[PDB]
Amino acid sequence: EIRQNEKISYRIEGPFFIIHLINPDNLNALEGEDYIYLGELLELADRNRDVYFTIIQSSGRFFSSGADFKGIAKKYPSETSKWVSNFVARNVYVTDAFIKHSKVLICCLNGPAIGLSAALVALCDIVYSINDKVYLLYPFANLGLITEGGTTVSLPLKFGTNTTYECLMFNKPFKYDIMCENGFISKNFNMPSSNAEAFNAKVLEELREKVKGLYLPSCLGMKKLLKSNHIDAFNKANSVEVNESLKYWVDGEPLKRFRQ
Amino acid sequence: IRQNEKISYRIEGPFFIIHLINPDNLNALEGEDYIYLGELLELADRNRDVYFTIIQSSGRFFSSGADFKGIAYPSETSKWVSNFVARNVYVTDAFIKHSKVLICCLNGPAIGLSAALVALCDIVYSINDKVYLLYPFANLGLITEGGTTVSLPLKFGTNTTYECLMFNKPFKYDIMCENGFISKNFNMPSSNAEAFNAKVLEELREKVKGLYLPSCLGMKKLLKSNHIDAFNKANSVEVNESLKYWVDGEPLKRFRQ
Amino acid sequence: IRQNEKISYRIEGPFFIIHLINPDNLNALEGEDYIYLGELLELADRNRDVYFTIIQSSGRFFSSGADFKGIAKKYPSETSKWVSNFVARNVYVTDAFIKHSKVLICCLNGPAIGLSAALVALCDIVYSINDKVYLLYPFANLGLITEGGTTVSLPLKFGTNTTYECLMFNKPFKYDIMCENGFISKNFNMPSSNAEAFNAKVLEELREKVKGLYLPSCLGMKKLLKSNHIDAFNKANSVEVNESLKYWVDGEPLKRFRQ
Amino acid sequence: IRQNEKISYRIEGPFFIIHLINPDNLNALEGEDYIYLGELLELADRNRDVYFTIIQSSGRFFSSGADFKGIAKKYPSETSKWVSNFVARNVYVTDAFIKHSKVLICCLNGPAIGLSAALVALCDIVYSINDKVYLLYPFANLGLITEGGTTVSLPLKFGTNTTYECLMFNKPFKYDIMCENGFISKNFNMPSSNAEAFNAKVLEELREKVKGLYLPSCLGMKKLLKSNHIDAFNKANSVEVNESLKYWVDGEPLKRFRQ
Amino acid sequence: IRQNEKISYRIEGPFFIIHLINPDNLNALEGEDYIYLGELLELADRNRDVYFTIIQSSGRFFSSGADFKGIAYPSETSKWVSNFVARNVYVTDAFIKHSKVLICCLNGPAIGLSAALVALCDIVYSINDKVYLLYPFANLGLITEGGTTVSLPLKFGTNTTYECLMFNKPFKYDIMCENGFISKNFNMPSSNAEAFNAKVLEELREKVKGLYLPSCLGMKKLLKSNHIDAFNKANSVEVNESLKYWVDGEPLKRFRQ
Amino acid sequence: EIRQNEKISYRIEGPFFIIHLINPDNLNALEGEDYIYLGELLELADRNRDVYFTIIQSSGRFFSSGADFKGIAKKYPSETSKWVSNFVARNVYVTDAFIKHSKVLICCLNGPAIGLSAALVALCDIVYSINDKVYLLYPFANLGLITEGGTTVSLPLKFGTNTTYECLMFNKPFKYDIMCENGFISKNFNMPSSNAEAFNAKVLEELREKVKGLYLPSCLGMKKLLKSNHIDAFNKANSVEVNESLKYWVDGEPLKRFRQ
Repeated sequence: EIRQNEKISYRIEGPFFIIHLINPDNLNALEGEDYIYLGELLELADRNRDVYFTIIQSSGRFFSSGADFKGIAKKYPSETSKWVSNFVARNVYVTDAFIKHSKVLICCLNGPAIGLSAALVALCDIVYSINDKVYLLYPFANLGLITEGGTTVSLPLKFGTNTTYECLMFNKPFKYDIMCENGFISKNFNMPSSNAEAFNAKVLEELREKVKGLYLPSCLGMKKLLKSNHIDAFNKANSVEVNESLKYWVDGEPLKRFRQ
Repeated sequence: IRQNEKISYRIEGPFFIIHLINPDNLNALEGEDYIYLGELLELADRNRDVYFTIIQSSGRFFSSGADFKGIAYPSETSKWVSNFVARNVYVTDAFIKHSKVLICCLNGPAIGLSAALVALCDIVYSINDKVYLLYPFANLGLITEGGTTVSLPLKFGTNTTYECLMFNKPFKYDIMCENGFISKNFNMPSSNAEAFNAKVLEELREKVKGLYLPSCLGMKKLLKSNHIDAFNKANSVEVNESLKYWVDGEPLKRFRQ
Repeated sequence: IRQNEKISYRIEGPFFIIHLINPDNLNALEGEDYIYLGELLELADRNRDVYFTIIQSSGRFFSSGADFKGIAKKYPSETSKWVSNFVARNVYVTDAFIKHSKVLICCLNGPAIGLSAALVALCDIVYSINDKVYLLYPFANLGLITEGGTTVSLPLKFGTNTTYECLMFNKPFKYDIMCENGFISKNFNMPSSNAEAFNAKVLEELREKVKGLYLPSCLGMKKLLKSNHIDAFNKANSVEVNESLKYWVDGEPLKRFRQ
Repeated sequence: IRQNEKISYRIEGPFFIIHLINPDNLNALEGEDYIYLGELLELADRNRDVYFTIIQSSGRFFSSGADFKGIAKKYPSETSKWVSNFVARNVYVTDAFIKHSKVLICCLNGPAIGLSAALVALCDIVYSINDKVYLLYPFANLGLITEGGTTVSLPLKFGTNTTYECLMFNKPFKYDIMCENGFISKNFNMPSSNAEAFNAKVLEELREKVKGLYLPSCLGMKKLLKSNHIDAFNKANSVEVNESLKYWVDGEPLKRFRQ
Repeated sequence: IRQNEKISYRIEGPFFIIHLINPDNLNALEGEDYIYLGELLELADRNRDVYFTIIQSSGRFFSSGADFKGIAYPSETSKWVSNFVARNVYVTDAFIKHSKVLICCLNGPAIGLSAALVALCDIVYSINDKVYLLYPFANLGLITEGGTTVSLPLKFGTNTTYECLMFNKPFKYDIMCENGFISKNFNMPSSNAEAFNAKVLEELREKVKGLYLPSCLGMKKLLKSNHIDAFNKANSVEVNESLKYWVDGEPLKRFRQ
Repeated sequence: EIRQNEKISYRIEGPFFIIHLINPDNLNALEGEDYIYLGELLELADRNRDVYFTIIQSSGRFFSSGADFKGIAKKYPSETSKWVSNFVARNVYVTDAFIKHSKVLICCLNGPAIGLSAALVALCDIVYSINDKVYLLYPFANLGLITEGGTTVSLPLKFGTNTTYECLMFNKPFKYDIMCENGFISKNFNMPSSNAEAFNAKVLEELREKVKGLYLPSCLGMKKLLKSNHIDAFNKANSVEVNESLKYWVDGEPLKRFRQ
């Protein structure tokens, strides 16, 4: 059991724990407490012995525009204490929830993902794309921030070092063609951007077919070994990322910038 | 040094050539054939005249993997330690540590542990674009073997590996090419593996001309150090974590049909 | 810093631009030129106004690698000689690239070979003048082994199997292999008769691209990115340089370097 | 920086001295006091005249650890509450110690417990007032797990087997165990009725010891020394803080923290 | 779950107690007894009521190590893969990964692989100051086993380990104490291991009172991560590198006398 | 075969390759080319299949006072190039020779060792002491230098972190009692400091006894595995140590200091 969140729902169908970002009018921008909620959902899926796959789906034309900076603009003895509680807290927690998750984590990329939300996409085990207009953007250089959500590790791992530097240093998207050239996307469904619902249903339909005859505990057993390849690097990066970001918040540059 | 009717070998100058020669059973290998492969690699590795170890096969498959017939002691655990754990840790280690340049001539699909050994090779040449690697662990009620925990993400990427391993889908030729797994496709007919094998060796004889072969080995020694610890770690964990699967009985139940 | 006739530098805003300016000799570099490169990187790294270190070259080659004439040219042993002439300089220049905190951009106006190609592979971003560029690491044909962190950089940036094919058989990492691995961030598709025009267009484009950005974020992100492989590079540097010694002392490279 | 009534600081030459000044409460620290400590370390770290960061305390205890009253005291879930109150502050203060570039010296005027004892174990050098000092990590009796990098620091500085005996059974790392592991560089053998005299004698002795030394060498050496375990500490920090959450959310610690 | 006349076990509250009960042969263990030990640890590890796994022995020795009698297949390599490699990778892994707090009651000397298992325990209590650990690998024509590559430098220091291992010298009680290997010496007579074993359990029952036992396991989970990769790497390398020693024949030649 | 060096001799007796520092009048201070010679001797011992132990012995009352700074005080386009050739070169080479050596490396500590020479002592597998007056001093803080010869790794490994900081930061010796409390010394022979010859002979005498009945290839096989524990850390530290020392040499502080 868990509280309700009006921007994120979940349901369980057979071996699938399905998380749904359901705030398309605001491009599924997420506040700090929504990221914590996501982490709590993962931890709930992780403790459910009937669950073998955790599927993250979204709504409308964006997967997620990233952190809601209306919530950032909105009691603390210092700026450091403020950002330790408001930024360090939620980033380190949600990122860890994704890094350690034992169930097969699948992202249905119905549209672009930005920032911390795009970082979480990059931590999923498998990504399916609605169409060739999807992209990931990590706009840290334009926001006055640094890598978040384990992207220090995930982006070189999944897109290559040089590509990662070009994208991160100059605030350029990891476009669909770059995703495909790195095998980031396992299947493109080539559906119109206006029907994330049909896309989400189609992915689930195919997953139900693909799991037939499989010994699902083998999936988890394999994931347990595969995770060990980079678990340490991800855990190292998580604490360093959140702590090194603090000087950027406390300097004030990100507030000054994402005001406009 | 002992004889094996399913696997031969010969030495031609700096090449130690291993040949899987049981095409009628798609070069399926029993436990003791995997051990023999390990012994052959270890033999090639002690030979100071050998710089390249080339694994070639026969017929339409490179190898269909572990022989299900050979699959079918005071406990179940003891039995599987002797039968599975022993053979897998040994052969996998022989490949991981091999100091000579290890080349696979992929004359057809490779499955399971055999496909794992293909992924541990340094260089892979394909006969044609119909080759594939399949790691059917999820379908067999098993987990990663032969260092695939490390080798598959390394050589195919993490996401691609999950899609293939979680859903028992092949690493097809196109995915091999997109990841540079294959260094040359020879585009030869599958009806003649022998001609493919001869052509690869002909090409290799030409490519080695004028090179300082000790440099090849010196370079490999350093290159190997990139992932040696990860492979060694993966080897002991893979073999020990598979035990619960064998003991549970699920693979045997599935292996019959 | 001293002047070097073969390598210039200048600062344009946040950019520290190194320019190999010996096109007549395909920008082949002697030991002291590599040290000089290391010294420039270290100077760039201490300049708080610099955020990007851009390495550019001249003519039809980026660099043909180590100058063979310099190798042919007061030591009590062969070991002592090569510790001084090879080990010293490789370990220093490689370290300078590995640790550099500024964003390192290579403008590849043509082929790079050997240690120079190793340095290209240690850069963070690479732009190509056209599709005739390649990298060649001819260690097997020279009687040497991996240099300049290629032990780590080549598998990292080109894949393990591709790296073996190329290194074991002295084959180039051609443009298509570079593109298939995302090694080149942009190909400018300009004539190789005007490296200078290429060099200027890269800088024009970079001036455009940095606009609006918080440049300290670039360095903050690089600081974290560097931590992925820093240990592997440092360990590789030490081992490459020392393990190469037996090749030099045996004499095979010198026997080959004049054929 | 803001003033804190429980923690002062000052700079004497190359020394940045932090002083816990709440002896009446055995220098128990609330969440915001740990953050404040982190902030002081970070300030010390940015001061180019500082080479040593000296942490001193007052009275008969170094610190009794986290203030229980503060723990007993606007969140949509228990998880959100503890991410904010525990995870945030532990991950921040631990990181501040782990990364600190200045030589970190603890003047142990008495026992340290819990997170405070974890911070003592992250210091580079520890001096004891007398042989009655101990460190206690009471996590097993509080329903918690390792904090403040003790996952790494305790096996590193006390040995694996000793660490298990102490952590598993809630037993102190006593003075004799500290001495047997070289944890204490000097015991001053002074009365515990005058932490202040102890604190002053340490600083007197340090003024003596730094004379003649090239202080940038100290930091250069620490930079390299830190690289031995930096990855392990950073990875431990992340995991300790997140894995502790289930203990807080289950409620066992709160059930125990008022008995 | 099967019975073993040389090793019993019982569960008392949160303690899973293993008892070596063949004091007449100094608790020498054959290959299948090492496997049984592994199975017992794995059994204790699945038991949610168990927080501590306590290994106790009998008589004057904890264990004299591998049974030389049990020491005395298409090749030598295959034989030693099945007989040595299999058992060693398995038992060593069972100790390395064990999630419960692992306590050894050292009632006397431990030798060889048994001494290696003592070094993998989390906490060690000694009966008296005459206990020692001996790793006689150099004398037997073998190399490190049971993760001692890692455990001995970790727990005794690097230099001390070289002196002992290179020259076949015991890790005596004084060296154990100087390195904090022993958490308590009970100073009881060697003529009564049973009374020592009972006293340790009595003390442990008292020490656990009022503790949150899940914290013990949570802490161990994190602590284990410090060296888990090194131990796993060491396990596969140790077993595979010993093979050449067994195959050469030197250990057998020496084991007879 | 190898050139002669008037300050360092060697001989082979059975399985022992014995290196002898034989310049007691100058406390076995070593110049750059002498450190290279030491490295070459190790590499020679390493290629000799009859050799299983490499024993380093010295002469007089000091094992070695460290680097000869008459040779440092005594053609290059820059200060950097000078020190790359004169310092970086020899340190990286000799340190590597010790780190990778496959034979059991035993140091007979006949007296104090200082600086790079003391670093090499700390890289040996086994150390025997003549008496309780031996010490190791790493005077880098007083010389204006940093850790050398893998001491970044070896000193925390063999003496503990905290002890190492106290000694290195304040230029204090690792005295005999500290060595013993860390099991650094395997045996103290308790002989007068005036007879390093009798000490050196006694160690060899005991080693000849101790090796009897051993399968010597087992010693090397075990060392091969044991080395793998820290080999990467040592190799990482070697390149970083030599490169980070450069700024100290080029700044000039060490020349200014060890002038006096």
